[PDB]
Amino acid sequence: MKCHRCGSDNVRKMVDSPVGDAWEVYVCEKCCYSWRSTENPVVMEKFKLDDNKIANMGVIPPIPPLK
Amino acid sequence: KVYKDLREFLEVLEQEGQLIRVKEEVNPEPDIAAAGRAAANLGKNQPAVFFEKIKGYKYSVVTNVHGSWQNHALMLGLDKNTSTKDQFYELNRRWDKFPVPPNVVKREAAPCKENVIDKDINLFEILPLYRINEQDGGFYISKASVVTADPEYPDDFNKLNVGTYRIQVKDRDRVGIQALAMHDIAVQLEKAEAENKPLPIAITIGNNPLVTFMASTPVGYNQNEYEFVGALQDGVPMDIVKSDLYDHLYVPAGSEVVLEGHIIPRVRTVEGPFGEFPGSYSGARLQCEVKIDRITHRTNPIFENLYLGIPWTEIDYLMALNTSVPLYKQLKETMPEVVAVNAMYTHGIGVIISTKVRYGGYAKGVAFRLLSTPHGMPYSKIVIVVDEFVDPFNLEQVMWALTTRVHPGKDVSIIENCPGMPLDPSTNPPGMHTKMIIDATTPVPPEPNPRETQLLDPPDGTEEWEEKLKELLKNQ
Amino acid sequence: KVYKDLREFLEVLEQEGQLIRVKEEVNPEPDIAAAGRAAANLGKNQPAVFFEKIKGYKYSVVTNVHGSWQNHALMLGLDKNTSTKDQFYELNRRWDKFPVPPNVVKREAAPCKENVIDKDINLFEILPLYRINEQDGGFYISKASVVTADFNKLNVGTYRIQVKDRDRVGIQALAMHDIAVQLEKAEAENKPLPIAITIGNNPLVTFMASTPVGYNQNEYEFVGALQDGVPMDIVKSDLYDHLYVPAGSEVVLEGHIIPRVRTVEGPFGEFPGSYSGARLQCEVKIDRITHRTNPIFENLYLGIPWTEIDYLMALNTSVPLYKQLKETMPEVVAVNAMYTHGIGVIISTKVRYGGYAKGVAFRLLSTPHGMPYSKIVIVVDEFVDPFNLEQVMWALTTRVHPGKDVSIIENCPGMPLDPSTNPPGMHTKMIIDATTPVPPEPNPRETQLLDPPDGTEEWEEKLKELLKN
Amino acid sequence: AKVYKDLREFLEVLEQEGQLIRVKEEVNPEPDIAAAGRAAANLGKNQPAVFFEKIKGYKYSVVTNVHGSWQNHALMLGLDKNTSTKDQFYELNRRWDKFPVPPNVVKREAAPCKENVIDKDINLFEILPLYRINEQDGGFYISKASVVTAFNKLNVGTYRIQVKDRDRVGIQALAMHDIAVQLEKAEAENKPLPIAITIGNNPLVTFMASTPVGYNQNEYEFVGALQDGVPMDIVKSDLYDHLYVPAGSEVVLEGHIIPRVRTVEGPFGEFPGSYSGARLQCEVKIDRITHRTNPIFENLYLGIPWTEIDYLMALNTSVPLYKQLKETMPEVVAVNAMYTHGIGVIISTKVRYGGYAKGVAFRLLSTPHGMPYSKIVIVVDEFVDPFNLEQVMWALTTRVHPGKDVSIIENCPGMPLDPSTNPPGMHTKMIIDATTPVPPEPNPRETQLLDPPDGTEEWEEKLKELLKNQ
Ligand SMILES: [Rb+]
Ligand SMILES: [Rb+]
Ligand SMILES: [Rb+]
Ligand SMILES: [Rb+]
Ligand SMILES: [Rb+]
Ligand SMILES: [Rb+]
Ligand SMILES: [Zn+2]
Repeated sequence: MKCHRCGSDNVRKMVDSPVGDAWEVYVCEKCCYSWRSTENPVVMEKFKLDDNKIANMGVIPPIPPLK
Repeated sequence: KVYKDLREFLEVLEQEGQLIRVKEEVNPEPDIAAAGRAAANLGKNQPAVFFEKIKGYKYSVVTNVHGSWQNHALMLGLDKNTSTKDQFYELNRRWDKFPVPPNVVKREAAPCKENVIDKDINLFEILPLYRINEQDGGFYISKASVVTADPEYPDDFNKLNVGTYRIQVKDRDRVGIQALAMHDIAVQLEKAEAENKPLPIAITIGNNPLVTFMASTPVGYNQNEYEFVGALQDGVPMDIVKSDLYDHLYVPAGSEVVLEGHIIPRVRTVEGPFGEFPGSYSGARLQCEVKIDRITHRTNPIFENLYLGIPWTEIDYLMALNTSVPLYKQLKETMPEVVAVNAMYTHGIGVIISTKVRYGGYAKGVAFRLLSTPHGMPYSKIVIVVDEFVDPFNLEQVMWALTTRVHPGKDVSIIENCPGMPLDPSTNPPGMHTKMIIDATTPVPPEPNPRETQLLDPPDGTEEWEEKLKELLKNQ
Repeated sequence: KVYKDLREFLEVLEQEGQLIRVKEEVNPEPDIAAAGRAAANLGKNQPAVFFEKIKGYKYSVVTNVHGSWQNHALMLGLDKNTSTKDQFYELNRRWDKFPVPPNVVKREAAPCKENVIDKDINLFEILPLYRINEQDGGFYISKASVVTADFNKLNVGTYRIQVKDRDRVGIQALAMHDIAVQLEKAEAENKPLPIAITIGNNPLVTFMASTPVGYNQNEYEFVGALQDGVPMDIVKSDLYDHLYVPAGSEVVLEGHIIPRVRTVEGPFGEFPGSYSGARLQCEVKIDRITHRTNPIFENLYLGIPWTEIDYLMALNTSVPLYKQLKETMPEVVAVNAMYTHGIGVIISTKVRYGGYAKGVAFRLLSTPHGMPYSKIVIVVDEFVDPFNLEQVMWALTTRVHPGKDVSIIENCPGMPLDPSTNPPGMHTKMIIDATTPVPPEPNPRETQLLDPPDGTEEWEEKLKELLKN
Repeated sequence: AKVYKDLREFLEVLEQEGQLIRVKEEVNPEPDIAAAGRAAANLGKNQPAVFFEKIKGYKYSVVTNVHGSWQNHALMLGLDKNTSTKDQFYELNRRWDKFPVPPNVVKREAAPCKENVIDKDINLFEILPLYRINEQDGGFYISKASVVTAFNKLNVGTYRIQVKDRDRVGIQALAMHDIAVQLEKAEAENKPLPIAITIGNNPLVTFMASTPVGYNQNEYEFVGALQDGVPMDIVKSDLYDHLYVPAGSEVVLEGHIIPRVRTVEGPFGEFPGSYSGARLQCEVKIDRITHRTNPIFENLYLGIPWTEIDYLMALNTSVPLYKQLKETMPEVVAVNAMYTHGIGVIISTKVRYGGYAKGVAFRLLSTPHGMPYSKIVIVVDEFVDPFNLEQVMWALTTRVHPGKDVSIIENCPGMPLDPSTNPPGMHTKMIIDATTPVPPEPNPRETQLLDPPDGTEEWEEKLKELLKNQ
């Protein structure tokens, strides 16, 4: 069950439905995309990510050096 | 009247006919967001929408709380049909009231301290979380009031700050946040992440509508955050209570949910995309995450969340008059002829100023002043100036003034290479503006008038007949 | 839902809370005009105001009958909270319906023929006349449907009617166009010119009388088109066999233009919001009054816009412009030409190719009405409701690069009623392209708009039904 | 009113009216035939057709510049050769909507184009004296053919044809918008798409093929309308029952677009005056050639305007624009949209009220063609002949105050074939109001024009008759 945004298999279940067995929420460990088992999300090509886009993503704000 | 929390405001809304109860159970997506969009689409008298049952969840959701001028009027304790101009004058009258220091309340007497979660923190067992827009990166908390301060100096709330920032749920006990968008936390965060220390914040959900109002206000007021809320309550202090884990952080006593946590140092993860007030999606960026160390909430809390999309939605009402009142005060300091400023359109990119024209051409001078204020300089792209008797919030009145007092050959000025804002997607070059000034005012000497007309001044007794017809209208 | 007369519309207005009854005796001035202005100043959901008692008068007055989008919606038989855009689509849908010939009813079947005043004619014993604006030259009948005329030559328009005497009124004869040749011949031969002045009407009759151009049907046939195929009842005038009036009009004034008489008429307010001048205008003698029992003087207040008169000129200006543009540009979605008889126009359209938004504006600026009238033309995208000015202002602030999206064209046709024109009667047009660029126009930064969530349309109906209960 | 049944009857009239030159001595294919076409166009006025009796290494003859003057254009319409361009415009507008004039289908035996048939060893060079039109052309080109493709859905247009083999040619498939629907299905099924390429035609046939929009009739009916009610003769093609060709065509090449075949075609000149780019385009296999005895290759030179191609696009672009303007604007007198497929337009109109001329230009700039094509729009008064560029210059120099009569509107639709567009494909429109002010526009100094002396029209007729008798 791949992540709809970046296509990674590195997906884990975030939570179960607090009431009943209605749904679950999954989350991608690579790009942090999350979705419920209810919805069938189609991610627009403009909003899809690959390792290239993630590695070249803008880091806001820059992490200062230690010490 | 004054509201101690959101529930008091919600019942006032329902009593005035500004709240709908969706009795049946709904799905998280796309029901709640589509209802928020639907309520926004009603145009006028748009109510808040209250969901009692959401599938898989145990608690409630309310949306479009601020999403109409009726709800906005009731927020300030006014009659719900109060015109936007009159709401603007009431906000301007209350803006500078001081002092009204907040009332600090014992921990037990604070309703936000009723239930405590300190282990196995799961936001989903508290908040019915859902996807606001189709292409959002995750489920978002979109109407939180986020509290920061300085640890060493409590500053007696001189350094404590409250603003609204979008909160992306990353896990059961983790959320994303836009750290650079949190001014007053920049150097506090650089120091924290340089020596690898957490930075504590408090995230309050479900508040007194004036608290969300001040939180949606970033500049323009000189009082302390909670003191400004008191100033907007016509001089009635609000109740605050110390956070459980952090001494320097104070939350409102009546919040439905309080999320106490800290920014995790040296951590950047993909946040977004999410909607922004220009009606489009932000980009996905590597932003900061917050660990949630404790949750304190009222019994059966209500997830007060906001839908935003193509304007107008609720977000526009959170930025309408709190943008316009500061600009009006800056213009008025040097131009007492200014009657009102309507800067409600895309965070003041569109501005309509009503003014008395001192002498010929004075209306463009008023625009020059706006285009030289801290906010109007880079933001304000389209500036319309109308006469003193024209309500600049009545766009039908502004249209009339445009069609009868604007000679586009001379009343319209196009000025290139001025400061701009990148969030205006039509800027070319990006971040630069070509300004447009429109002088929809009647010529006064020494400007020649091509055809002087006598306007149809309202008949005597008009104001009294307004109050008369109004009292007859509520008695139907 | 259709209405036989004004009374059927008024009772529907009261059912929807869109009518206020003033049960107490008021003074003719300034009370009635101030209530018309106050009703307009309520901004939204503005009601009609009905005065049961006016000092010195026998009968009643109603004002602001058309003075809100709620009232406009009920006039079309729609739910009162129907948006303006949907009212525009409803009007456009009915506009061309043909044939709906009117029903000529016998005289004793027409309620307007209930009472007859053939001698000692006194307008004041029928209409509670008053001064509308303080600088008016006299008391005015401001919402009358005036009939002139075979049936193809019959015309109905609304014209201001200044009361000059108990049986004499002023009229702007040149403002009536189908009478110019007939009037020159009548005054050259020193003959009267018969006209019929109707007061208190089916709201769609007044709407058609407020429409001077844009329809191909006959006057009363067009009313049948506005009623979604329901014919309206008409009846022959008492004195003039070629003049037909609505059967259920509250008051019918049968008279004639007095030949070769010019007297001081005005001043009086006009829709741009200012006083017109006093001119030597034609007078009309009233030869017969024909009225229902307990007649209702339906009159209009006008002043600084918006007032009721803006509603009588809003969508009936916009629909013909939309049809003219739609014939060659099917991408056009809606035309909002409601501002000062269409001097300000907002067009929503799909953009076929780069720059197409200005081509749409060029089309409007070359229509018979848009060419001299339309000075400010804003073009917005297909998803923007051009009747929602908040949405239009959003489009302005995010889709207008004033360095290229704003075009200023000098020495174009204008209208003298625009007081800012210099030279008078000439326009400098302003086109504003508040649309999103499409190829091959380069985009400085293309964004993805927050498309509304699935199920939004169904949730609008559900929320409305929930507010009903 | 002369109606022509083929190219020969028209070439005869041209020669009789002094509008055709015979080159009796042998010429080289290049650069003689092209240079002669360019030289004929360069003559400026009364430019004639040029007929080459002998070309080196070829058996048959070539004619060029057939449509290349207003005299030749007038004789095409059956009018006296010195009929003014304005009057030729008014005649086309009169005949444009004539309906119905259904074509007359003749039997194969009676169609001169069926005189000789070649089905095996097809060699285009044994029929057409093929030559290079311009120095950088990709090869030798058929530049004036009428291509028939398919009765209401039969279409005739002109498309450039690059000769690739003795029996193979290249064609601009996407330029034939009407074949795309069947073309995609054909290529996906590997199916030939039959076409017919006719060369050397009655001049009104080529005019209709050079007209891609603006008439409601079907192709051959429209020719009949342009012939004032005389039907034109057509004949069924030899191999394809649904394709009909003119009965009098000099040569008919029946064949098919080859599916799934894309080869480099071009460069070739285009009417803006420059070479096109060399693209991979569709190829056509010629399956049968039917031609008259002693066929005459009617080809066309194109270069820096004006050349013959400008006359094939001049008045058939103007007439539809005139009709669209006239519907709502009866004051419009004539539309001259002859310059670079209507990128430059001159309109003469009566000015109904102050500023009306700019409204007329707005209407043109919102027509389906004028909106993306027309960049420079000049409006003149009703008494100014918009086709007489001297009179237009007079209106410009005496009625244009550039501070107010000249409007420049950015970010409007444009066409990429205008190379000066920046951004490419977008236009900055220019409206020039060369009309006299009428109220309520103020006139800085009103003048009394020198209206023509009474009898001028009668004296025009008298002087022309007097000249002929000399
Ligand atoms: Rb704040
Ligand atoms: Rb002005
Ligand atoms: Rb009418
Ligand atoms: Rb634009
Ligand atoms: Rb054609
Ligand atoms: Rb001019
Ligand atoms: Zn992912």
